[PDB]
Amino acid sequence: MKVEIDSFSGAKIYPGRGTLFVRGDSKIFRFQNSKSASLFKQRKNPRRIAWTVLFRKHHKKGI
Amino acid sequence: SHRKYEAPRHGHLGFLPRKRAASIRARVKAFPKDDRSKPVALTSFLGYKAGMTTIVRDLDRPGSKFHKREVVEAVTVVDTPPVVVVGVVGYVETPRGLRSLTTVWAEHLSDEVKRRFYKNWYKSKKKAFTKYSAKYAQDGAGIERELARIKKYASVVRVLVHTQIRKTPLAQKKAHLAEIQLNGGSISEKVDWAREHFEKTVAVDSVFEQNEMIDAIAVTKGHGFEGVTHRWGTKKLPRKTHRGLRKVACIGAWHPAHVMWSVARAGQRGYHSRTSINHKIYRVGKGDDEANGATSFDRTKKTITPMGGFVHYGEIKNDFIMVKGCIPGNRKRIVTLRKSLYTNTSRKALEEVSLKWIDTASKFGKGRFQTPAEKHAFMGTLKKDL
Amino acid sequence: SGNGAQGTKFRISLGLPVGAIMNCADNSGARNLYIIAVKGSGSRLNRLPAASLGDMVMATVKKGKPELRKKVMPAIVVRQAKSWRRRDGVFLYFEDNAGVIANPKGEMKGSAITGPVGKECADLWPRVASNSGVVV
RNA sequence: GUCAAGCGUUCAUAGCGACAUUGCUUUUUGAUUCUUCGAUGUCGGCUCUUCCUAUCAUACCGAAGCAGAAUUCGGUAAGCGUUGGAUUGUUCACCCACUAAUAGGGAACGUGAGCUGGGUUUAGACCGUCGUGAGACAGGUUAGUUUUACCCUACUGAUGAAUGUUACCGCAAUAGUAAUUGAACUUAGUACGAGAGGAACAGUUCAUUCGGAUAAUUGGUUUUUGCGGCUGUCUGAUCAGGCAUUGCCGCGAAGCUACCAUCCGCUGGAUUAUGGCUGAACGCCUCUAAGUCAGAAUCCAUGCUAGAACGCGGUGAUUUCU
RNA sequence: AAUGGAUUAACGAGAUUCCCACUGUCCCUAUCUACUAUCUAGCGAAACCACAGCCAAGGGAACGGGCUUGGCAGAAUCAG
RNA sequence: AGGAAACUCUGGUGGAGGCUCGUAGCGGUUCUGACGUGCAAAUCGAUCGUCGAAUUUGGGUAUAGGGGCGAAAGACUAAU
Repeated sequence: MKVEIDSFSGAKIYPGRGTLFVRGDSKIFRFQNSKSASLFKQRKNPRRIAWTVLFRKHHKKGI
Repeated sequence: SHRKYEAPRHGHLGFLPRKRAASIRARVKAFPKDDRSKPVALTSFLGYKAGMTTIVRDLDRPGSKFHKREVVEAVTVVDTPPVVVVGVVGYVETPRGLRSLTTVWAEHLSDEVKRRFYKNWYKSKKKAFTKYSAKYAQDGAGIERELARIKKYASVVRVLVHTQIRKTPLAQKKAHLAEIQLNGGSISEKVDWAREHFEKTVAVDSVFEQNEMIDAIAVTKGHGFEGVTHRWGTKKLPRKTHRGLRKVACIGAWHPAHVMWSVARAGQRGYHSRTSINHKIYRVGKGDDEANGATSFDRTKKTITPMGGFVHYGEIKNDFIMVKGCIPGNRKRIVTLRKSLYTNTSRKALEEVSLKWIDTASKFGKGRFQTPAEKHAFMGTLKKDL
Repeated sequence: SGNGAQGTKFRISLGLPVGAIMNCADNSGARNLYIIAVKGSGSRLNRLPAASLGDMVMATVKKGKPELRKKVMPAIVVRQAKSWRRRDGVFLYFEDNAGVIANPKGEMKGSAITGPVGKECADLWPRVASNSGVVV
């Protein structure tokens, strides 16, 4: 087996836990949770969301 | 006049009456078929339903598409501390059925089981089985002959056992007590086996083994007085309807001028005895051991109890069971396990099972981490972590 | 499927009932597909037959070419938009639901496919695999 | 159903079966007017159960103008199932499509203190025809109040006196009962068939329908009024908060819940029809007469559900200065 | 064919058909909230009532709670 | 402003209509909702019609039973 990375939060997705999405352009996204999923459908930016790994690494926290 | 468009009986009538059980501990109606060629051993067990979780393994049915591929499966977990054998009774057979002629207990008893004899224990002399111990306190004064009576008679024997509700994390202190049939060897052997096992633990490593199909017998969760619509699966009547739509519209014809039993009706849902079968065991595991949650592939030392515990149960520090799928019964509840009655091979009951990974994540939410080590690793330190 | 069931199928959560209009993905001239029936469908009272991924169906064209329009035709689903569950527990869903015209045996009357499809359909209907760009 | 002129290449009976004839049913429609006019709520649909079989499909079988496939006839069989839609008030009909198959009927033409009120069936109104006219028309159209259960019974669930008391473990009378059908691969492009075409049993994986549980996962729900935010206004401003019939939004655990999710859904005997074994009557022969074998979705048990509250058993402890 | 005929823009809580959107009308139901029902304290009606209240078949005013023959029959009761 | 002229157009003002949206108000379509031994011998809710008038209304005043009144339903004429 393997573990993966939420498009939004960038989190380990242990098997089965979480949702998957396949846009018409064949981009396969994965979501650990409906929180991330709903934000994605809202077309939010994780780099702006604070608790996200992208914001974390863009503001240079936990270096 | 006839039914214009056909459709089947809503619900199942073998499972009637849909009424509250006689107990919080489902009766075991039937045990397997006794045979003598095997050794004396139990044919049932008792534990407490703890909860569910989810695992991973490699299927093997030669002809599927997930043959030799991974899957993920919902399992159910039971906490099965070893049951204390105390006593046995003897059943002689009549044209009026099996019938107990003797119940032999043991000398010494635990507060939990004689509490189960009592109701108001906190104000009690605790006077129970004292004169039984005084029938004991000698060599065999009035016990040896009961045993030999059971030998001379009693085609069937059932061993009395009780649980360790104090080993559980529960808050009851009132042990559960029950009988199990023995389906091995001869009758003298059964009784002397039990005599050896008076006041003695018995465990799941002895009663069961992996890849065994069993029956789960328990009482299904109570849902109160309920309408016909959830209780039977009847069509919700339409929007425009005076005086209720969560109903059955016609409940019978003019003639017979009575309500037929088969018609649906509101009333008790749940707290029902149920006996589900063909539940493959996937893992026995040990309280007196760590790494219960760790397969040969993971090898990350971790028990089965997730972060923050089982919801409404706690920990699994006793011997435990992981079985495929669901079972009748809710969390914190008793459960009566049972060997099968029939040598189902089917290339489904013989599918040998070896595991890969076991979700030990928090069910009190949407848990991302199986371990706080992993948690701190992913997160870094924290304000509280000085 | 039946006829063109190159093997079997595992159940898929059902989200395309009769009355559903779903996109057409192929190069056959169509724009939409009005589902009206399902093969291998169950027969229960006041239950709508529901299609799935891989389920061959009978459909109509409410929008498209006047050679295709006003006649039924077999069609096959490749996209669902309803979260179903594979044996690895992955809950997955597209954003749209679409299909492709076919013959009863399963060969696409159209020569190509425009977008992603489902691996189940790709494994069950080989001509779709032939005309597939991307699979999942 | 009887009979059988004829059809069926030839041949009455594989299958049909005119002319003639004997019966059955009450699901039509008449006929009658026994009950009912100090009122039995009146079509259909929806819902929901149950029953019959004159069996559409499924199980096992027999016959064929049955090579195979497909089909037709017939038997035990009502166990199990018999759809979604278009138009119509519709019953009915006709079409579309799936289907294993889309069989017919009964229960006060089941069912209105269960719905609805399209239709019919008051009063308003329009047309046509009839009528001098008021007015008439199972002729057409439109609009038109659908009441009460708190009683008894039945039903579902739920308690419960009395058995010397109380607690625990059990038995199991009786009643109920459930699992259903299809596809795909393989057998095998084999058998069979001149060719055309084209099987089957076993085996495997899957699904349909129904059921019984469960809530790890996903989804839903959210008064956790838990976190954050938003508008208006009030609290001098801030901080923090009230009101806005739960103010609104996003997230949202727990719990409940979903063929929208998951898991499970037993094997032995006696039998029918049918085919048979030995076997006479009838010195042969014959499945039958005595005896006897296998045999089905049947029947009964296994199993499962409740446990007789007036069915029973085993066991423990049984009150003192009362 | 002013017992008015044929059209007719605009208007219509008018009758009717179709398309777009929308949707728990529906597939197929689920969940939540307040008020009830529920239990309590207190208050406290009514309709209705031959007598009362278990089934089957029979016959009978041709569809019985009672009669006949059978089946059965175990205090008092709560919610629905 | 244009145009040969005939005369045509443009921007503004202005504030008409048995116009329109829509509150109060007068009403009463639909829900064939609630209630239907009611709060009520005709109401409650939401949705709706209309809202400067052929408007709504108080008070006085006239018309009385085979008579009256009626933008006409055999409607109203003190729950008739």
